[PDB]
Amino acid sequence: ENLEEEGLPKNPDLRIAQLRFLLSLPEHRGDAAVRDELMAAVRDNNMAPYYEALCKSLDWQIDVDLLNKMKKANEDELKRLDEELEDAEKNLGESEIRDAMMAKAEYLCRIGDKEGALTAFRKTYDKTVALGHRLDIVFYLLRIGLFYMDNDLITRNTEKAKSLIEEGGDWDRRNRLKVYQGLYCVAIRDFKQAAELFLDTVSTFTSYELMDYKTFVTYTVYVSMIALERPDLREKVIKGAEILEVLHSLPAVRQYLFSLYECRYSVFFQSLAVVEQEMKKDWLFAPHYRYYVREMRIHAYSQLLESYRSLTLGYMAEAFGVGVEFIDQELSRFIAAGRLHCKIDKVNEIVETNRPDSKNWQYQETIKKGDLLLNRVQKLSRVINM
Amino acid sequence: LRPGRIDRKIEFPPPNEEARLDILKIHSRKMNLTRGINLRKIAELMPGASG
Amino acid sequence: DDEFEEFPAEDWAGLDEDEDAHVWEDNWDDDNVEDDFSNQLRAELEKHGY
Amino acid sequence: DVLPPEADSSIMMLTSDQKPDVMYADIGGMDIQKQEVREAVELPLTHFELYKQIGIDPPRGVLMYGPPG
Amino acid sequence: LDKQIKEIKEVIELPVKHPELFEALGIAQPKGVLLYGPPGTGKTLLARAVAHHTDCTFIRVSGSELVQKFIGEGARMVRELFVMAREHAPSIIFMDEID
Ligand SMILES: Nc1ncnc2c1ncn2[C@@H]1O[C@H](COP(=O)(O)OP(=O)(O)O)[C@@H](O)[C@H]1O
Ligand SMILES: [Mg+2]
Repeated sequence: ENLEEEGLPKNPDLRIAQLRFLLSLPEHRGDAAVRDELMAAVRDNNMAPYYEALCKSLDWQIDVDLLNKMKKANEDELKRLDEELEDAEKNLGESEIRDAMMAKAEYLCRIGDKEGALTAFRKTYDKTVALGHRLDIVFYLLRIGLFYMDNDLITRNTEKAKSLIEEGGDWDRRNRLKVYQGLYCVAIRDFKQAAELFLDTVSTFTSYELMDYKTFVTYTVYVSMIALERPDLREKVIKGAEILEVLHSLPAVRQYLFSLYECRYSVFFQSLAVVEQEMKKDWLFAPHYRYYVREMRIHAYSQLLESYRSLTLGYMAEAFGVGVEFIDQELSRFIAAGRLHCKIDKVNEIVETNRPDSKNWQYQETIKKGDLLLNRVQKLSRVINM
Repeated sequence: LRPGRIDRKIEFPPPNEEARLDILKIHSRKMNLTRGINLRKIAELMPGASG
Repeated sequence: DDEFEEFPAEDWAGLDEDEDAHVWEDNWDDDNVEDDFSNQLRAELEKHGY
Repeated sequence: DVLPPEADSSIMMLTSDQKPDVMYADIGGMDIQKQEVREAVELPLTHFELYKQIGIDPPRGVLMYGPPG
Repeated sequence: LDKQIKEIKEVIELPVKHPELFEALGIAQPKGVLLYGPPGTGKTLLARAVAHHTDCTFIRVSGSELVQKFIGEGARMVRELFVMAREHAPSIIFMDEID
């Protein structure tokens, strides 16, 4: 019952970023329900700097009375914290001075003053003696980084957090960082790392400030189906007791997960379309909703063709509940992309599977990934000379 | 014990139910804990124990 | 430095609001113009009379 | 010159012939002592990664004390 | 030990960080603290924590003859450690009674 109380402070509220993202979408720009919830969070926390940015990017009408009322609260609260900081630095002790800035940094983060919060947190970090208190400040910066998707902030603070967890063996903080790392891995299309980090914390999840547990398991299932092999999926996801318990309350996610494993391809495609729309409205998965569904379709096509030497176009169409032409266009597109190891005999409508060696696939990446390395070396020498 | 020798005497009573929970929370952070551990019950199960 | 003012610098007129600001292994397949898979599947479920 | 680390040691390790013939079964009625020694000496040697995953700091040393015999 | 942290702060932190508070108050700065309680209650934990937070050197005086070579070759009286304490001022000299 005390699950949400265990999580880290909800500063910045990642729901606000999700609410802001929905308004960025043309479909949900005019949704009053989302607008009311975002405005309710803004009004409650007196997020004056966020109000200016919200109205500037979205081209809204600034309520002068509301903004002035909130700005006065921000000035009064900042003055109160400054007086507390002045009081602590002259009479009280260093721990009380540290708490004074932490409140000031927390308030600036709460009201959306990202630039002020980063400076204030850096000042607080400089004279914070306790190691865990330092690590919480890093987790604050990580949450700020995720709020604005500041890749430099997330990557820099992730390295700092990893170092802090090494010095003090805080396994509790280590589990939280994996959730933070996995969320960033989702945001940067690193589903292979996201699945590994999410599955390690599926039984140690306490990061309620980022997401609810059902949503975490929902994402954990999603990234697992695209990044795990069939044997790994069965041991970790299908037979995972922690995930299976949560899936009892999420019939759609369980239907999506088990349809591919149980080879119910017509069911899976219907569930994949549902996952698409959920992923389109998610601020984390939105840039990769096209990629994930395309990859998931490749997985389903490959899985059906993996165990059979040849399958007719009609059988593939019947299994997926689609037409023959749709399978033709999809298979041809993916085979040409080099993702499906099969070839189509359109005259007889037969798809014949191939077995290309891993050596060919390893050779191309060395050519590909090596070439990316060479340009950096080539370009770095260019910077060196002049 | 003569006044003026020791300027302040600070007592450290054995942790009560709430203080034991705080100590339990501090040291359990160094372990791989499954979610949902009811440390409050564990604190109740240790009457008259030290840190 | 000898900047290339000779070549007509076409006006930027770009979106300085962090249009992409991402670092992935991005490929051309994400940029193919097509409706969402939900629309594609929904446009085929009734094509079979279902 | 820098001599190999295993070199320059007046104390040698136990060879195969110097291994004592006393088995665990030869010892009777020290299950608590065997478990504590096993959990602190021979299990950390083979299961160091399991200790780190759980969060236990393996004990560097073990002091065995008691009445003689 | 929130109450204990506050009590030891006004006695070990305030005299070091703000000696002017006691001069204005007209009282001598505290110099001796006694932490008493059952074993394992955190007396050494708090005393070490204060020395770590006020940047005061923490010296544990157990009376061990193993550390006597570091204190001094004389070793006749325990006040010989004050030479090392003055060099590392502010310093907290801690003794724990095993009893
Ligand atoms: N109130 C407490 N909170 C957290 N840890 C404690 C507390 N009391 C004792 N401990 C733990 O007990 C260990 C030893 O306690 P110690 O302070 O040496 O006992 P004593 O106060 O009798 O000297 C420390 O490593 C510390 O982590
Ligand atoms: Mg003790």
